[PDB]
Amino acid sequence: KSRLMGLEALKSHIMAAKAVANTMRTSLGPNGLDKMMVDKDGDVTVTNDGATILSMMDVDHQIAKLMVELSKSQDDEIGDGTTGVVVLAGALLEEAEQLLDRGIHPIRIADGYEQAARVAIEHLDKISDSVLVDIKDTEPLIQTAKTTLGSKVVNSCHRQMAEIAVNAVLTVADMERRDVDFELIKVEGKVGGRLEDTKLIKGVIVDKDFSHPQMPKKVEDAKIAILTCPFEPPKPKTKHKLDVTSVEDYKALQKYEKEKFEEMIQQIKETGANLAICQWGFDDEANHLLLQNNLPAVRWVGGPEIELIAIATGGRIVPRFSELTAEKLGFAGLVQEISFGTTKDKMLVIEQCKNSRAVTIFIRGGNKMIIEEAKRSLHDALCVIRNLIRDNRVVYGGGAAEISCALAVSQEADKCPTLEQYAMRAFADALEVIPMALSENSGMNPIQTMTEVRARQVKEMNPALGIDCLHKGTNDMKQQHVIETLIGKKQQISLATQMVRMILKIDDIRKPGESEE
Amino acid sequence: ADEERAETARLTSFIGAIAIGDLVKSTLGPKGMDKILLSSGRDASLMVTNDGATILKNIGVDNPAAKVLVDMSRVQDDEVGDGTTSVTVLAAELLREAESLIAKKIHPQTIIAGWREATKAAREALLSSAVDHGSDEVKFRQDLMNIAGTTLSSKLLTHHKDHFTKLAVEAVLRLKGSGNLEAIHIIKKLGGSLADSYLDEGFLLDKKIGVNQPKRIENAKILIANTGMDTDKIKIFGSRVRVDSTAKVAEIEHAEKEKMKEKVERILKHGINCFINRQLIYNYPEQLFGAAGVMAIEHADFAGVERLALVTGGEIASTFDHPELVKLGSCKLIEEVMIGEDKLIHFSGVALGEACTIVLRGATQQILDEAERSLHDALCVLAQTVKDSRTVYGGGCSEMLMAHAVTQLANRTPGKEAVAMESYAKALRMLPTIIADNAGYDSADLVAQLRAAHSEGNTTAGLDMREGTIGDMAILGITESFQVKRQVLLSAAEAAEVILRVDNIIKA
Amino acid sequence: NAGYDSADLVAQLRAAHSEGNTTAGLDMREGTIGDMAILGITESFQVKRQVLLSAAEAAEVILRVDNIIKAA
Amino acid sequence: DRDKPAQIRFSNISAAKAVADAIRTSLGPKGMDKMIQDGKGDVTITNDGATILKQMQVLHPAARMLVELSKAQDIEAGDGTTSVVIIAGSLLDSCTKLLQKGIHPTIISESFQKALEKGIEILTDMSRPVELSDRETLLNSATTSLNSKVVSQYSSLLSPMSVNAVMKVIDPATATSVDLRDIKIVKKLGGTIDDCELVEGLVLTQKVSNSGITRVEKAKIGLIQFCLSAPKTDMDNQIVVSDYAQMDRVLREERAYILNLVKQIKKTGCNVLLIQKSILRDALSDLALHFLNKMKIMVIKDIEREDIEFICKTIGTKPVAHIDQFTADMLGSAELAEEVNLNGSGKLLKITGCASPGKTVTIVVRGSNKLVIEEAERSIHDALCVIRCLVKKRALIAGGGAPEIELALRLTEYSRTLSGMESYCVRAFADAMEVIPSTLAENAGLNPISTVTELRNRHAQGEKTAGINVRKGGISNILEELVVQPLLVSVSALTLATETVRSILKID
Repeated sequence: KSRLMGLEALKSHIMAAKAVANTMRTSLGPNGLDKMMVDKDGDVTVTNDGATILSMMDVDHQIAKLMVELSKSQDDEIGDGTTGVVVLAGALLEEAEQLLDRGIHPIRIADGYEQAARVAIEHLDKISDSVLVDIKDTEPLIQTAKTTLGSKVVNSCHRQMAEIAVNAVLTVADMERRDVDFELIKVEGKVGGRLEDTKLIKGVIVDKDFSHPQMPKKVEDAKIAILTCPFEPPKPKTKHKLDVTSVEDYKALQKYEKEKFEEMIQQIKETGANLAICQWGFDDEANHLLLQNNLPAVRWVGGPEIELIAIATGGRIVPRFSELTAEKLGFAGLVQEISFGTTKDKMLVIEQCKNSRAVTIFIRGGNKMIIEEAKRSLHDALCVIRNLIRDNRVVYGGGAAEISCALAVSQEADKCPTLEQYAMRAFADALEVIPMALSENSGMNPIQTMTEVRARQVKEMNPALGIDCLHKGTNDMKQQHVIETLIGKKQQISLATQMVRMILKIDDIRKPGESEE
Repeated sequence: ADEERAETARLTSFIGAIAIGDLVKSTLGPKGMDKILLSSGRDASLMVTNDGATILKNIGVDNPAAKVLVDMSRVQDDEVGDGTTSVTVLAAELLREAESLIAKKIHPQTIIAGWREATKAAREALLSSAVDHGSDEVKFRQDLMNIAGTTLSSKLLTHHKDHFTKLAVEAVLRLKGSGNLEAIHIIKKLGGSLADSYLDEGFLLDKKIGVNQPKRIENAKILIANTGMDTDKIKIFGSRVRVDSTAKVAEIEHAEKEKMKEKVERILKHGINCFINRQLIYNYPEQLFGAAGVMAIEHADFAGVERLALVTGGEIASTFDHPELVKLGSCKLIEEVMIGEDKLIHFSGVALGEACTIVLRGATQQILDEAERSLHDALCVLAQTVKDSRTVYGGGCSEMLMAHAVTQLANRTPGKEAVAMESYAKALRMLPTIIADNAGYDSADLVAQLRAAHSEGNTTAGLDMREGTIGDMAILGITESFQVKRQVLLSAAEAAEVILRVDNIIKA
Repeated sequence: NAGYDSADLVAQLRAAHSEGNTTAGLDMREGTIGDMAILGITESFQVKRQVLLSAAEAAEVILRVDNIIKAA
Repeated sequence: DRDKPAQIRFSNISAAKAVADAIRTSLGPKGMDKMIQDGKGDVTITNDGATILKQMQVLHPAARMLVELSKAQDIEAGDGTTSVVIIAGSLLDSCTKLLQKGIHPTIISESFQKALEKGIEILTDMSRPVELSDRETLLNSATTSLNSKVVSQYSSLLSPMSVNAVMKVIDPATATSVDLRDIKIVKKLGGTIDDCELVEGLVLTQKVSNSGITRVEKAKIGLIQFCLSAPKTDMDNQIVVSDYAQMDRVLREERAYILNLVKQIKKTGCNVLLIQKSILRDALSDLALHFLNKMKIMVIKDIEREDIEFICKTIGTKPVAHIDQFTADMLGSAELAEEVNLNGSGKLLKITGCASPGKTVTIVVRGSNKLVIEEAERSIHDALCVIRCLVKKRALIAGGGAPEIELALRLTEYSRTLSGMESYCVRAFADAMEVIPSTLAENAGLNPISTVTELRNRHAQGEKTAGINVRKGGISNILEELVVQPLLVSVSALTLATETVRSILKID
């Protein structure tokens, strides 16, 4: 194989770094123009989302490696911020060429990017120190879910989504805990609904319902019998499923399998519950018996969901039918089979007003692209919202923060006479590329457009108002309500600024060429 | 992954719908030209296609941008009807419009609202010359009739047009508040009739009577059966395998002939002379069922008695085991109607009721296929003509009016995007242009004059590009429900601005 | 020439003259759309009618010559 | 359609930047001097750009523009020569980027052209006034500004000659511009740097008078811009060639004229006759010229007409092409007119004092050889120019591009506050500055990058707590050892460059 060093590597790193910053820059923000992306499979994905673009790209290099990696630490915690962290890393790398071309060693600038990465996140700190409680922040949660639902263009009237993300974060992730819960938030949805068909389910919706509507739709508080046990074909994991191969076998199994389920569905109710959640469902034969034995219960519960309805409800674990006991049961504040407004989306909810250990946002949509349109949008909302419901620290987005940063950055950059005097100043120059590439997408000349904000910063020297991010012509950060959590913007940088510098410290690469990923 | 940057992406955005649009813009518009599908990737074939999808889907759509419209234009056709050829050309028009504005170095975003807002005010100007024709039922008749004949047009239909413009409106004038595809029962076969079709009293069914069965059934009370017998009747004992060797292989066929006989026990219990079921029986079975003396009709159609039960006032049900799980159907006759050489067992309980059977007799399926869609398309445009009885002047006259207004608008309306609105307005008059030379006529004057001419208020007077002449859109009958035209405006305007805003395409 | 957006300044001035404002025009000093008040940005009627002429003629005049025999 | 101009502009700015880059090594005294074999295949050895750029040059128009831009700084200041070449490509480094960055060429021009004035204005803040009225101070400061540079050799002697010649023709305390217009620089082969001296009247070419008195005081300064000769055939004597009596008699024609033409010269009368070179004549009759000086008029022949032009103005001897033009006004009035063959070797008519407008000075440049004469000239030319600049610019500024390292910070700082599309430009405008002293920090040897970066902060502190000190070639106060220059060479290089860079942006 081969070892490429210095300028070779220098042209190995920024090269693969430069192009993917470009696909996202015309994808950048709400005006970022979406990208249809098609697999070898005949697939089609219209993506302005970098992480989705990165999920769409298997493209090959340590950069393309780190890129698919870098955004998705921003996309879960903070959500929105996925796009800027990469494109700006390229812009930083875009600079380091000319800046090493000035004869400043890549590690001579390297600290200067991070050194001046301080002022930006430090300047972000200055923007809005506000932190609001759930019931107060819920408007800023949806006011940010104005923006953080905005980029996917599923936002207004989706204040449903915006509000269901308010409680979904609060329900499981506390405000004081500030340990991220996207794991105990259950992201859920189904095709055939509608974007405006939207709900936050507090407990667990199990997809299948009671074996009949001829038995009540409603199981009361708790009494959920947690069951791994066949009332339909078991398909056990220890042996293999086979069915009856003989004529006398359909005779006896029909007669045998009925009276046991008669006994067992009674034995469930003997052990007791108004709901038996079975990993292995009721058959249609066992359905009429759940009717005949006069018990409500769920037929099908997921193999994992038998843990879910156990944990997510806090319901005390009943492993199986043989472990059935009265004191151990799955729990509910109530149990319903809920039509969501489109009977196509129909679930049996085990709902938690007692303890929700998995809170379920249930989105709906005409199809899957539309619910995912909502969900990743709801995600980034739910993300920033959770960030904000932890600490409501916000910042006016669209770069007017960075336009205010870059000036203060490059100034405070010059203060250290060390060669990063200049190098940190060039760092600030990169802070201006995202609203730039946004102003491109906005239909505006970013050059003049930023200088409007520059002038506005010359006016303000912090973002309050700003330029367009959505394309309107009312140029505001505050009144347009272009606002991001103050956290993730700093996290964008922290993710954006070092990877460059980290790639700066690693130019020594054994490769025949870039494509090794 | 293959990264497609904007240079070819916008270009590929343009080529996809244009390269198919040119094919359908022949078919679409008035008729000076069509698509003759010359078919070989799959075969040796020669085909004549006015259908967009038959042009679209048969040919390779593999362009990711062509994927959009071939997917999106079909739905528009699958929704309101005749949207394949429409959403394709009209966005392909915009692709040309974008291309210049692209080549003019203009933000696609700047082009978005420029078209997208222009889409509205055109749909608004579309709503202007949209003229409600619901006045009387005779108006609503001839509205639907003009509209039914509107979608059927620019397509090859032999005897279809004049009969369904009766039927489609007949299906409308019975349901009153919608049209009936739930009622019209399309029955296709080889009758030797060219396109010739008719409203079928009751519903005919295709079987040869023979063996011992007398062919005609009189005073027939049908016993509705949702479950018949295939060959062996299915129940507890219904299956056996005795085969230990090659003799039994020939001897197992003989064992199941017994199972045909026990089927008689079930039907002889019900007692009704006429037993009509879903599942067919064969001629050697006909020996056992016909010698039983009761008349057991095989393959009696669900939608057929669904016709009856609606019109006869009775109940067609599901899950038939014993006679009363479905309310007994009442027909006047179970008869054999002989059409040419055909022998068709024909159930007549009612005539031309609010559920009709429609017998489509043709020697070719493709025409019967494209006849169904244009019928499937018209009734939808007729069912929305039940809702919106505005029939907006078609044949490009709508394009003109919208092109004139939006141009007038772009003049004042933006300070910049007057680029795209007129560009939008330009794409409007496009569809008119391609077909006038197809009559030999000069579109330029037309789109210049007759637009401004009828956008100065001749709006009824409009484009006959079959004759290449200026004629009245209402009197020529060239016009259609305000929805479908706006509906074919909705997707195509949306279809273009998607790949327009697409500046990169990943390819795995 | 002033390096400003024409489709902007034109379609603005279009909208301006679509509102019939000829007292507002492209003011090419700063290169915005602005008043024609006779700021100095206004021209004598002599020039345009003259300048509007020969090219609106010659271009057509050039369109008449089609067969062009060059004996060189 | 404007593609090619950008391409041309590229091709312009490229070969523009190109030729300006090669000097950025030879920039400065530590700038390395290039022995250059030329199209003549022969070595040529110089440091300053102008000579280098002229002595080997091909033709690129932008390059042709820069050798002028080079010459400009020369013909403008006679000073800061090497500097203007370095700033152009430095600016173009910003421009080409900004052009790539997309900043419209008209913008960048008026961007940097506006930003120009801001730079030299902060330079006026950097500017340190020295006394233009005090000859001593000028003798002190300019020589020190020359001691900021290479040559004190004859200068520290010839600055007493330079500052005086200037001071003598200095009317104002401001001392204004003072081109060398009133300073006549003439050499004399023999003599010394000490025999180099200022003289108060115009030394005339040799003294060419045949019978003309070696000295005539209170000299009417005659000028002969017309021939002394009767018509020619084969000599001043007009010779028709067959037999020798005709050419003997046509003498009576020829002889009388050249006598009378001379008699006419002494009619109005002249004490001195300015006579330019006889090849700056068609020819001059010795026959006349004999009897000319034989009527006892002292004369100088063989003098340059541009001397005469210098003499027509500075002593106000009005041009005489004709005997009507023999008049006491057109015949200049000299206080004293003599010849000195002595005080060194060579002969020259010394006008010492005269009737003169604008004072007047001649310096007769002498030495042990021509070289001692030559560098003496090169010792004054700087002094001659640096004074007339330093007096042209009321204040003084320290050199080494440190004011730019100051100013590059200063404008970029305000270029923020400026904002506008040009903020990016006006920063990059100022950013162009520090590259030049960087190149010197490279040309003297140092880190051009490390230092000048730090100096921008050094120049953020005391604005000079450090600078680029050429003998140190490093971070130093340039006021501790003065590296100092008149304001002009700073302004000059700047004001030229932008304009030269400006039109190119506007050049297609």
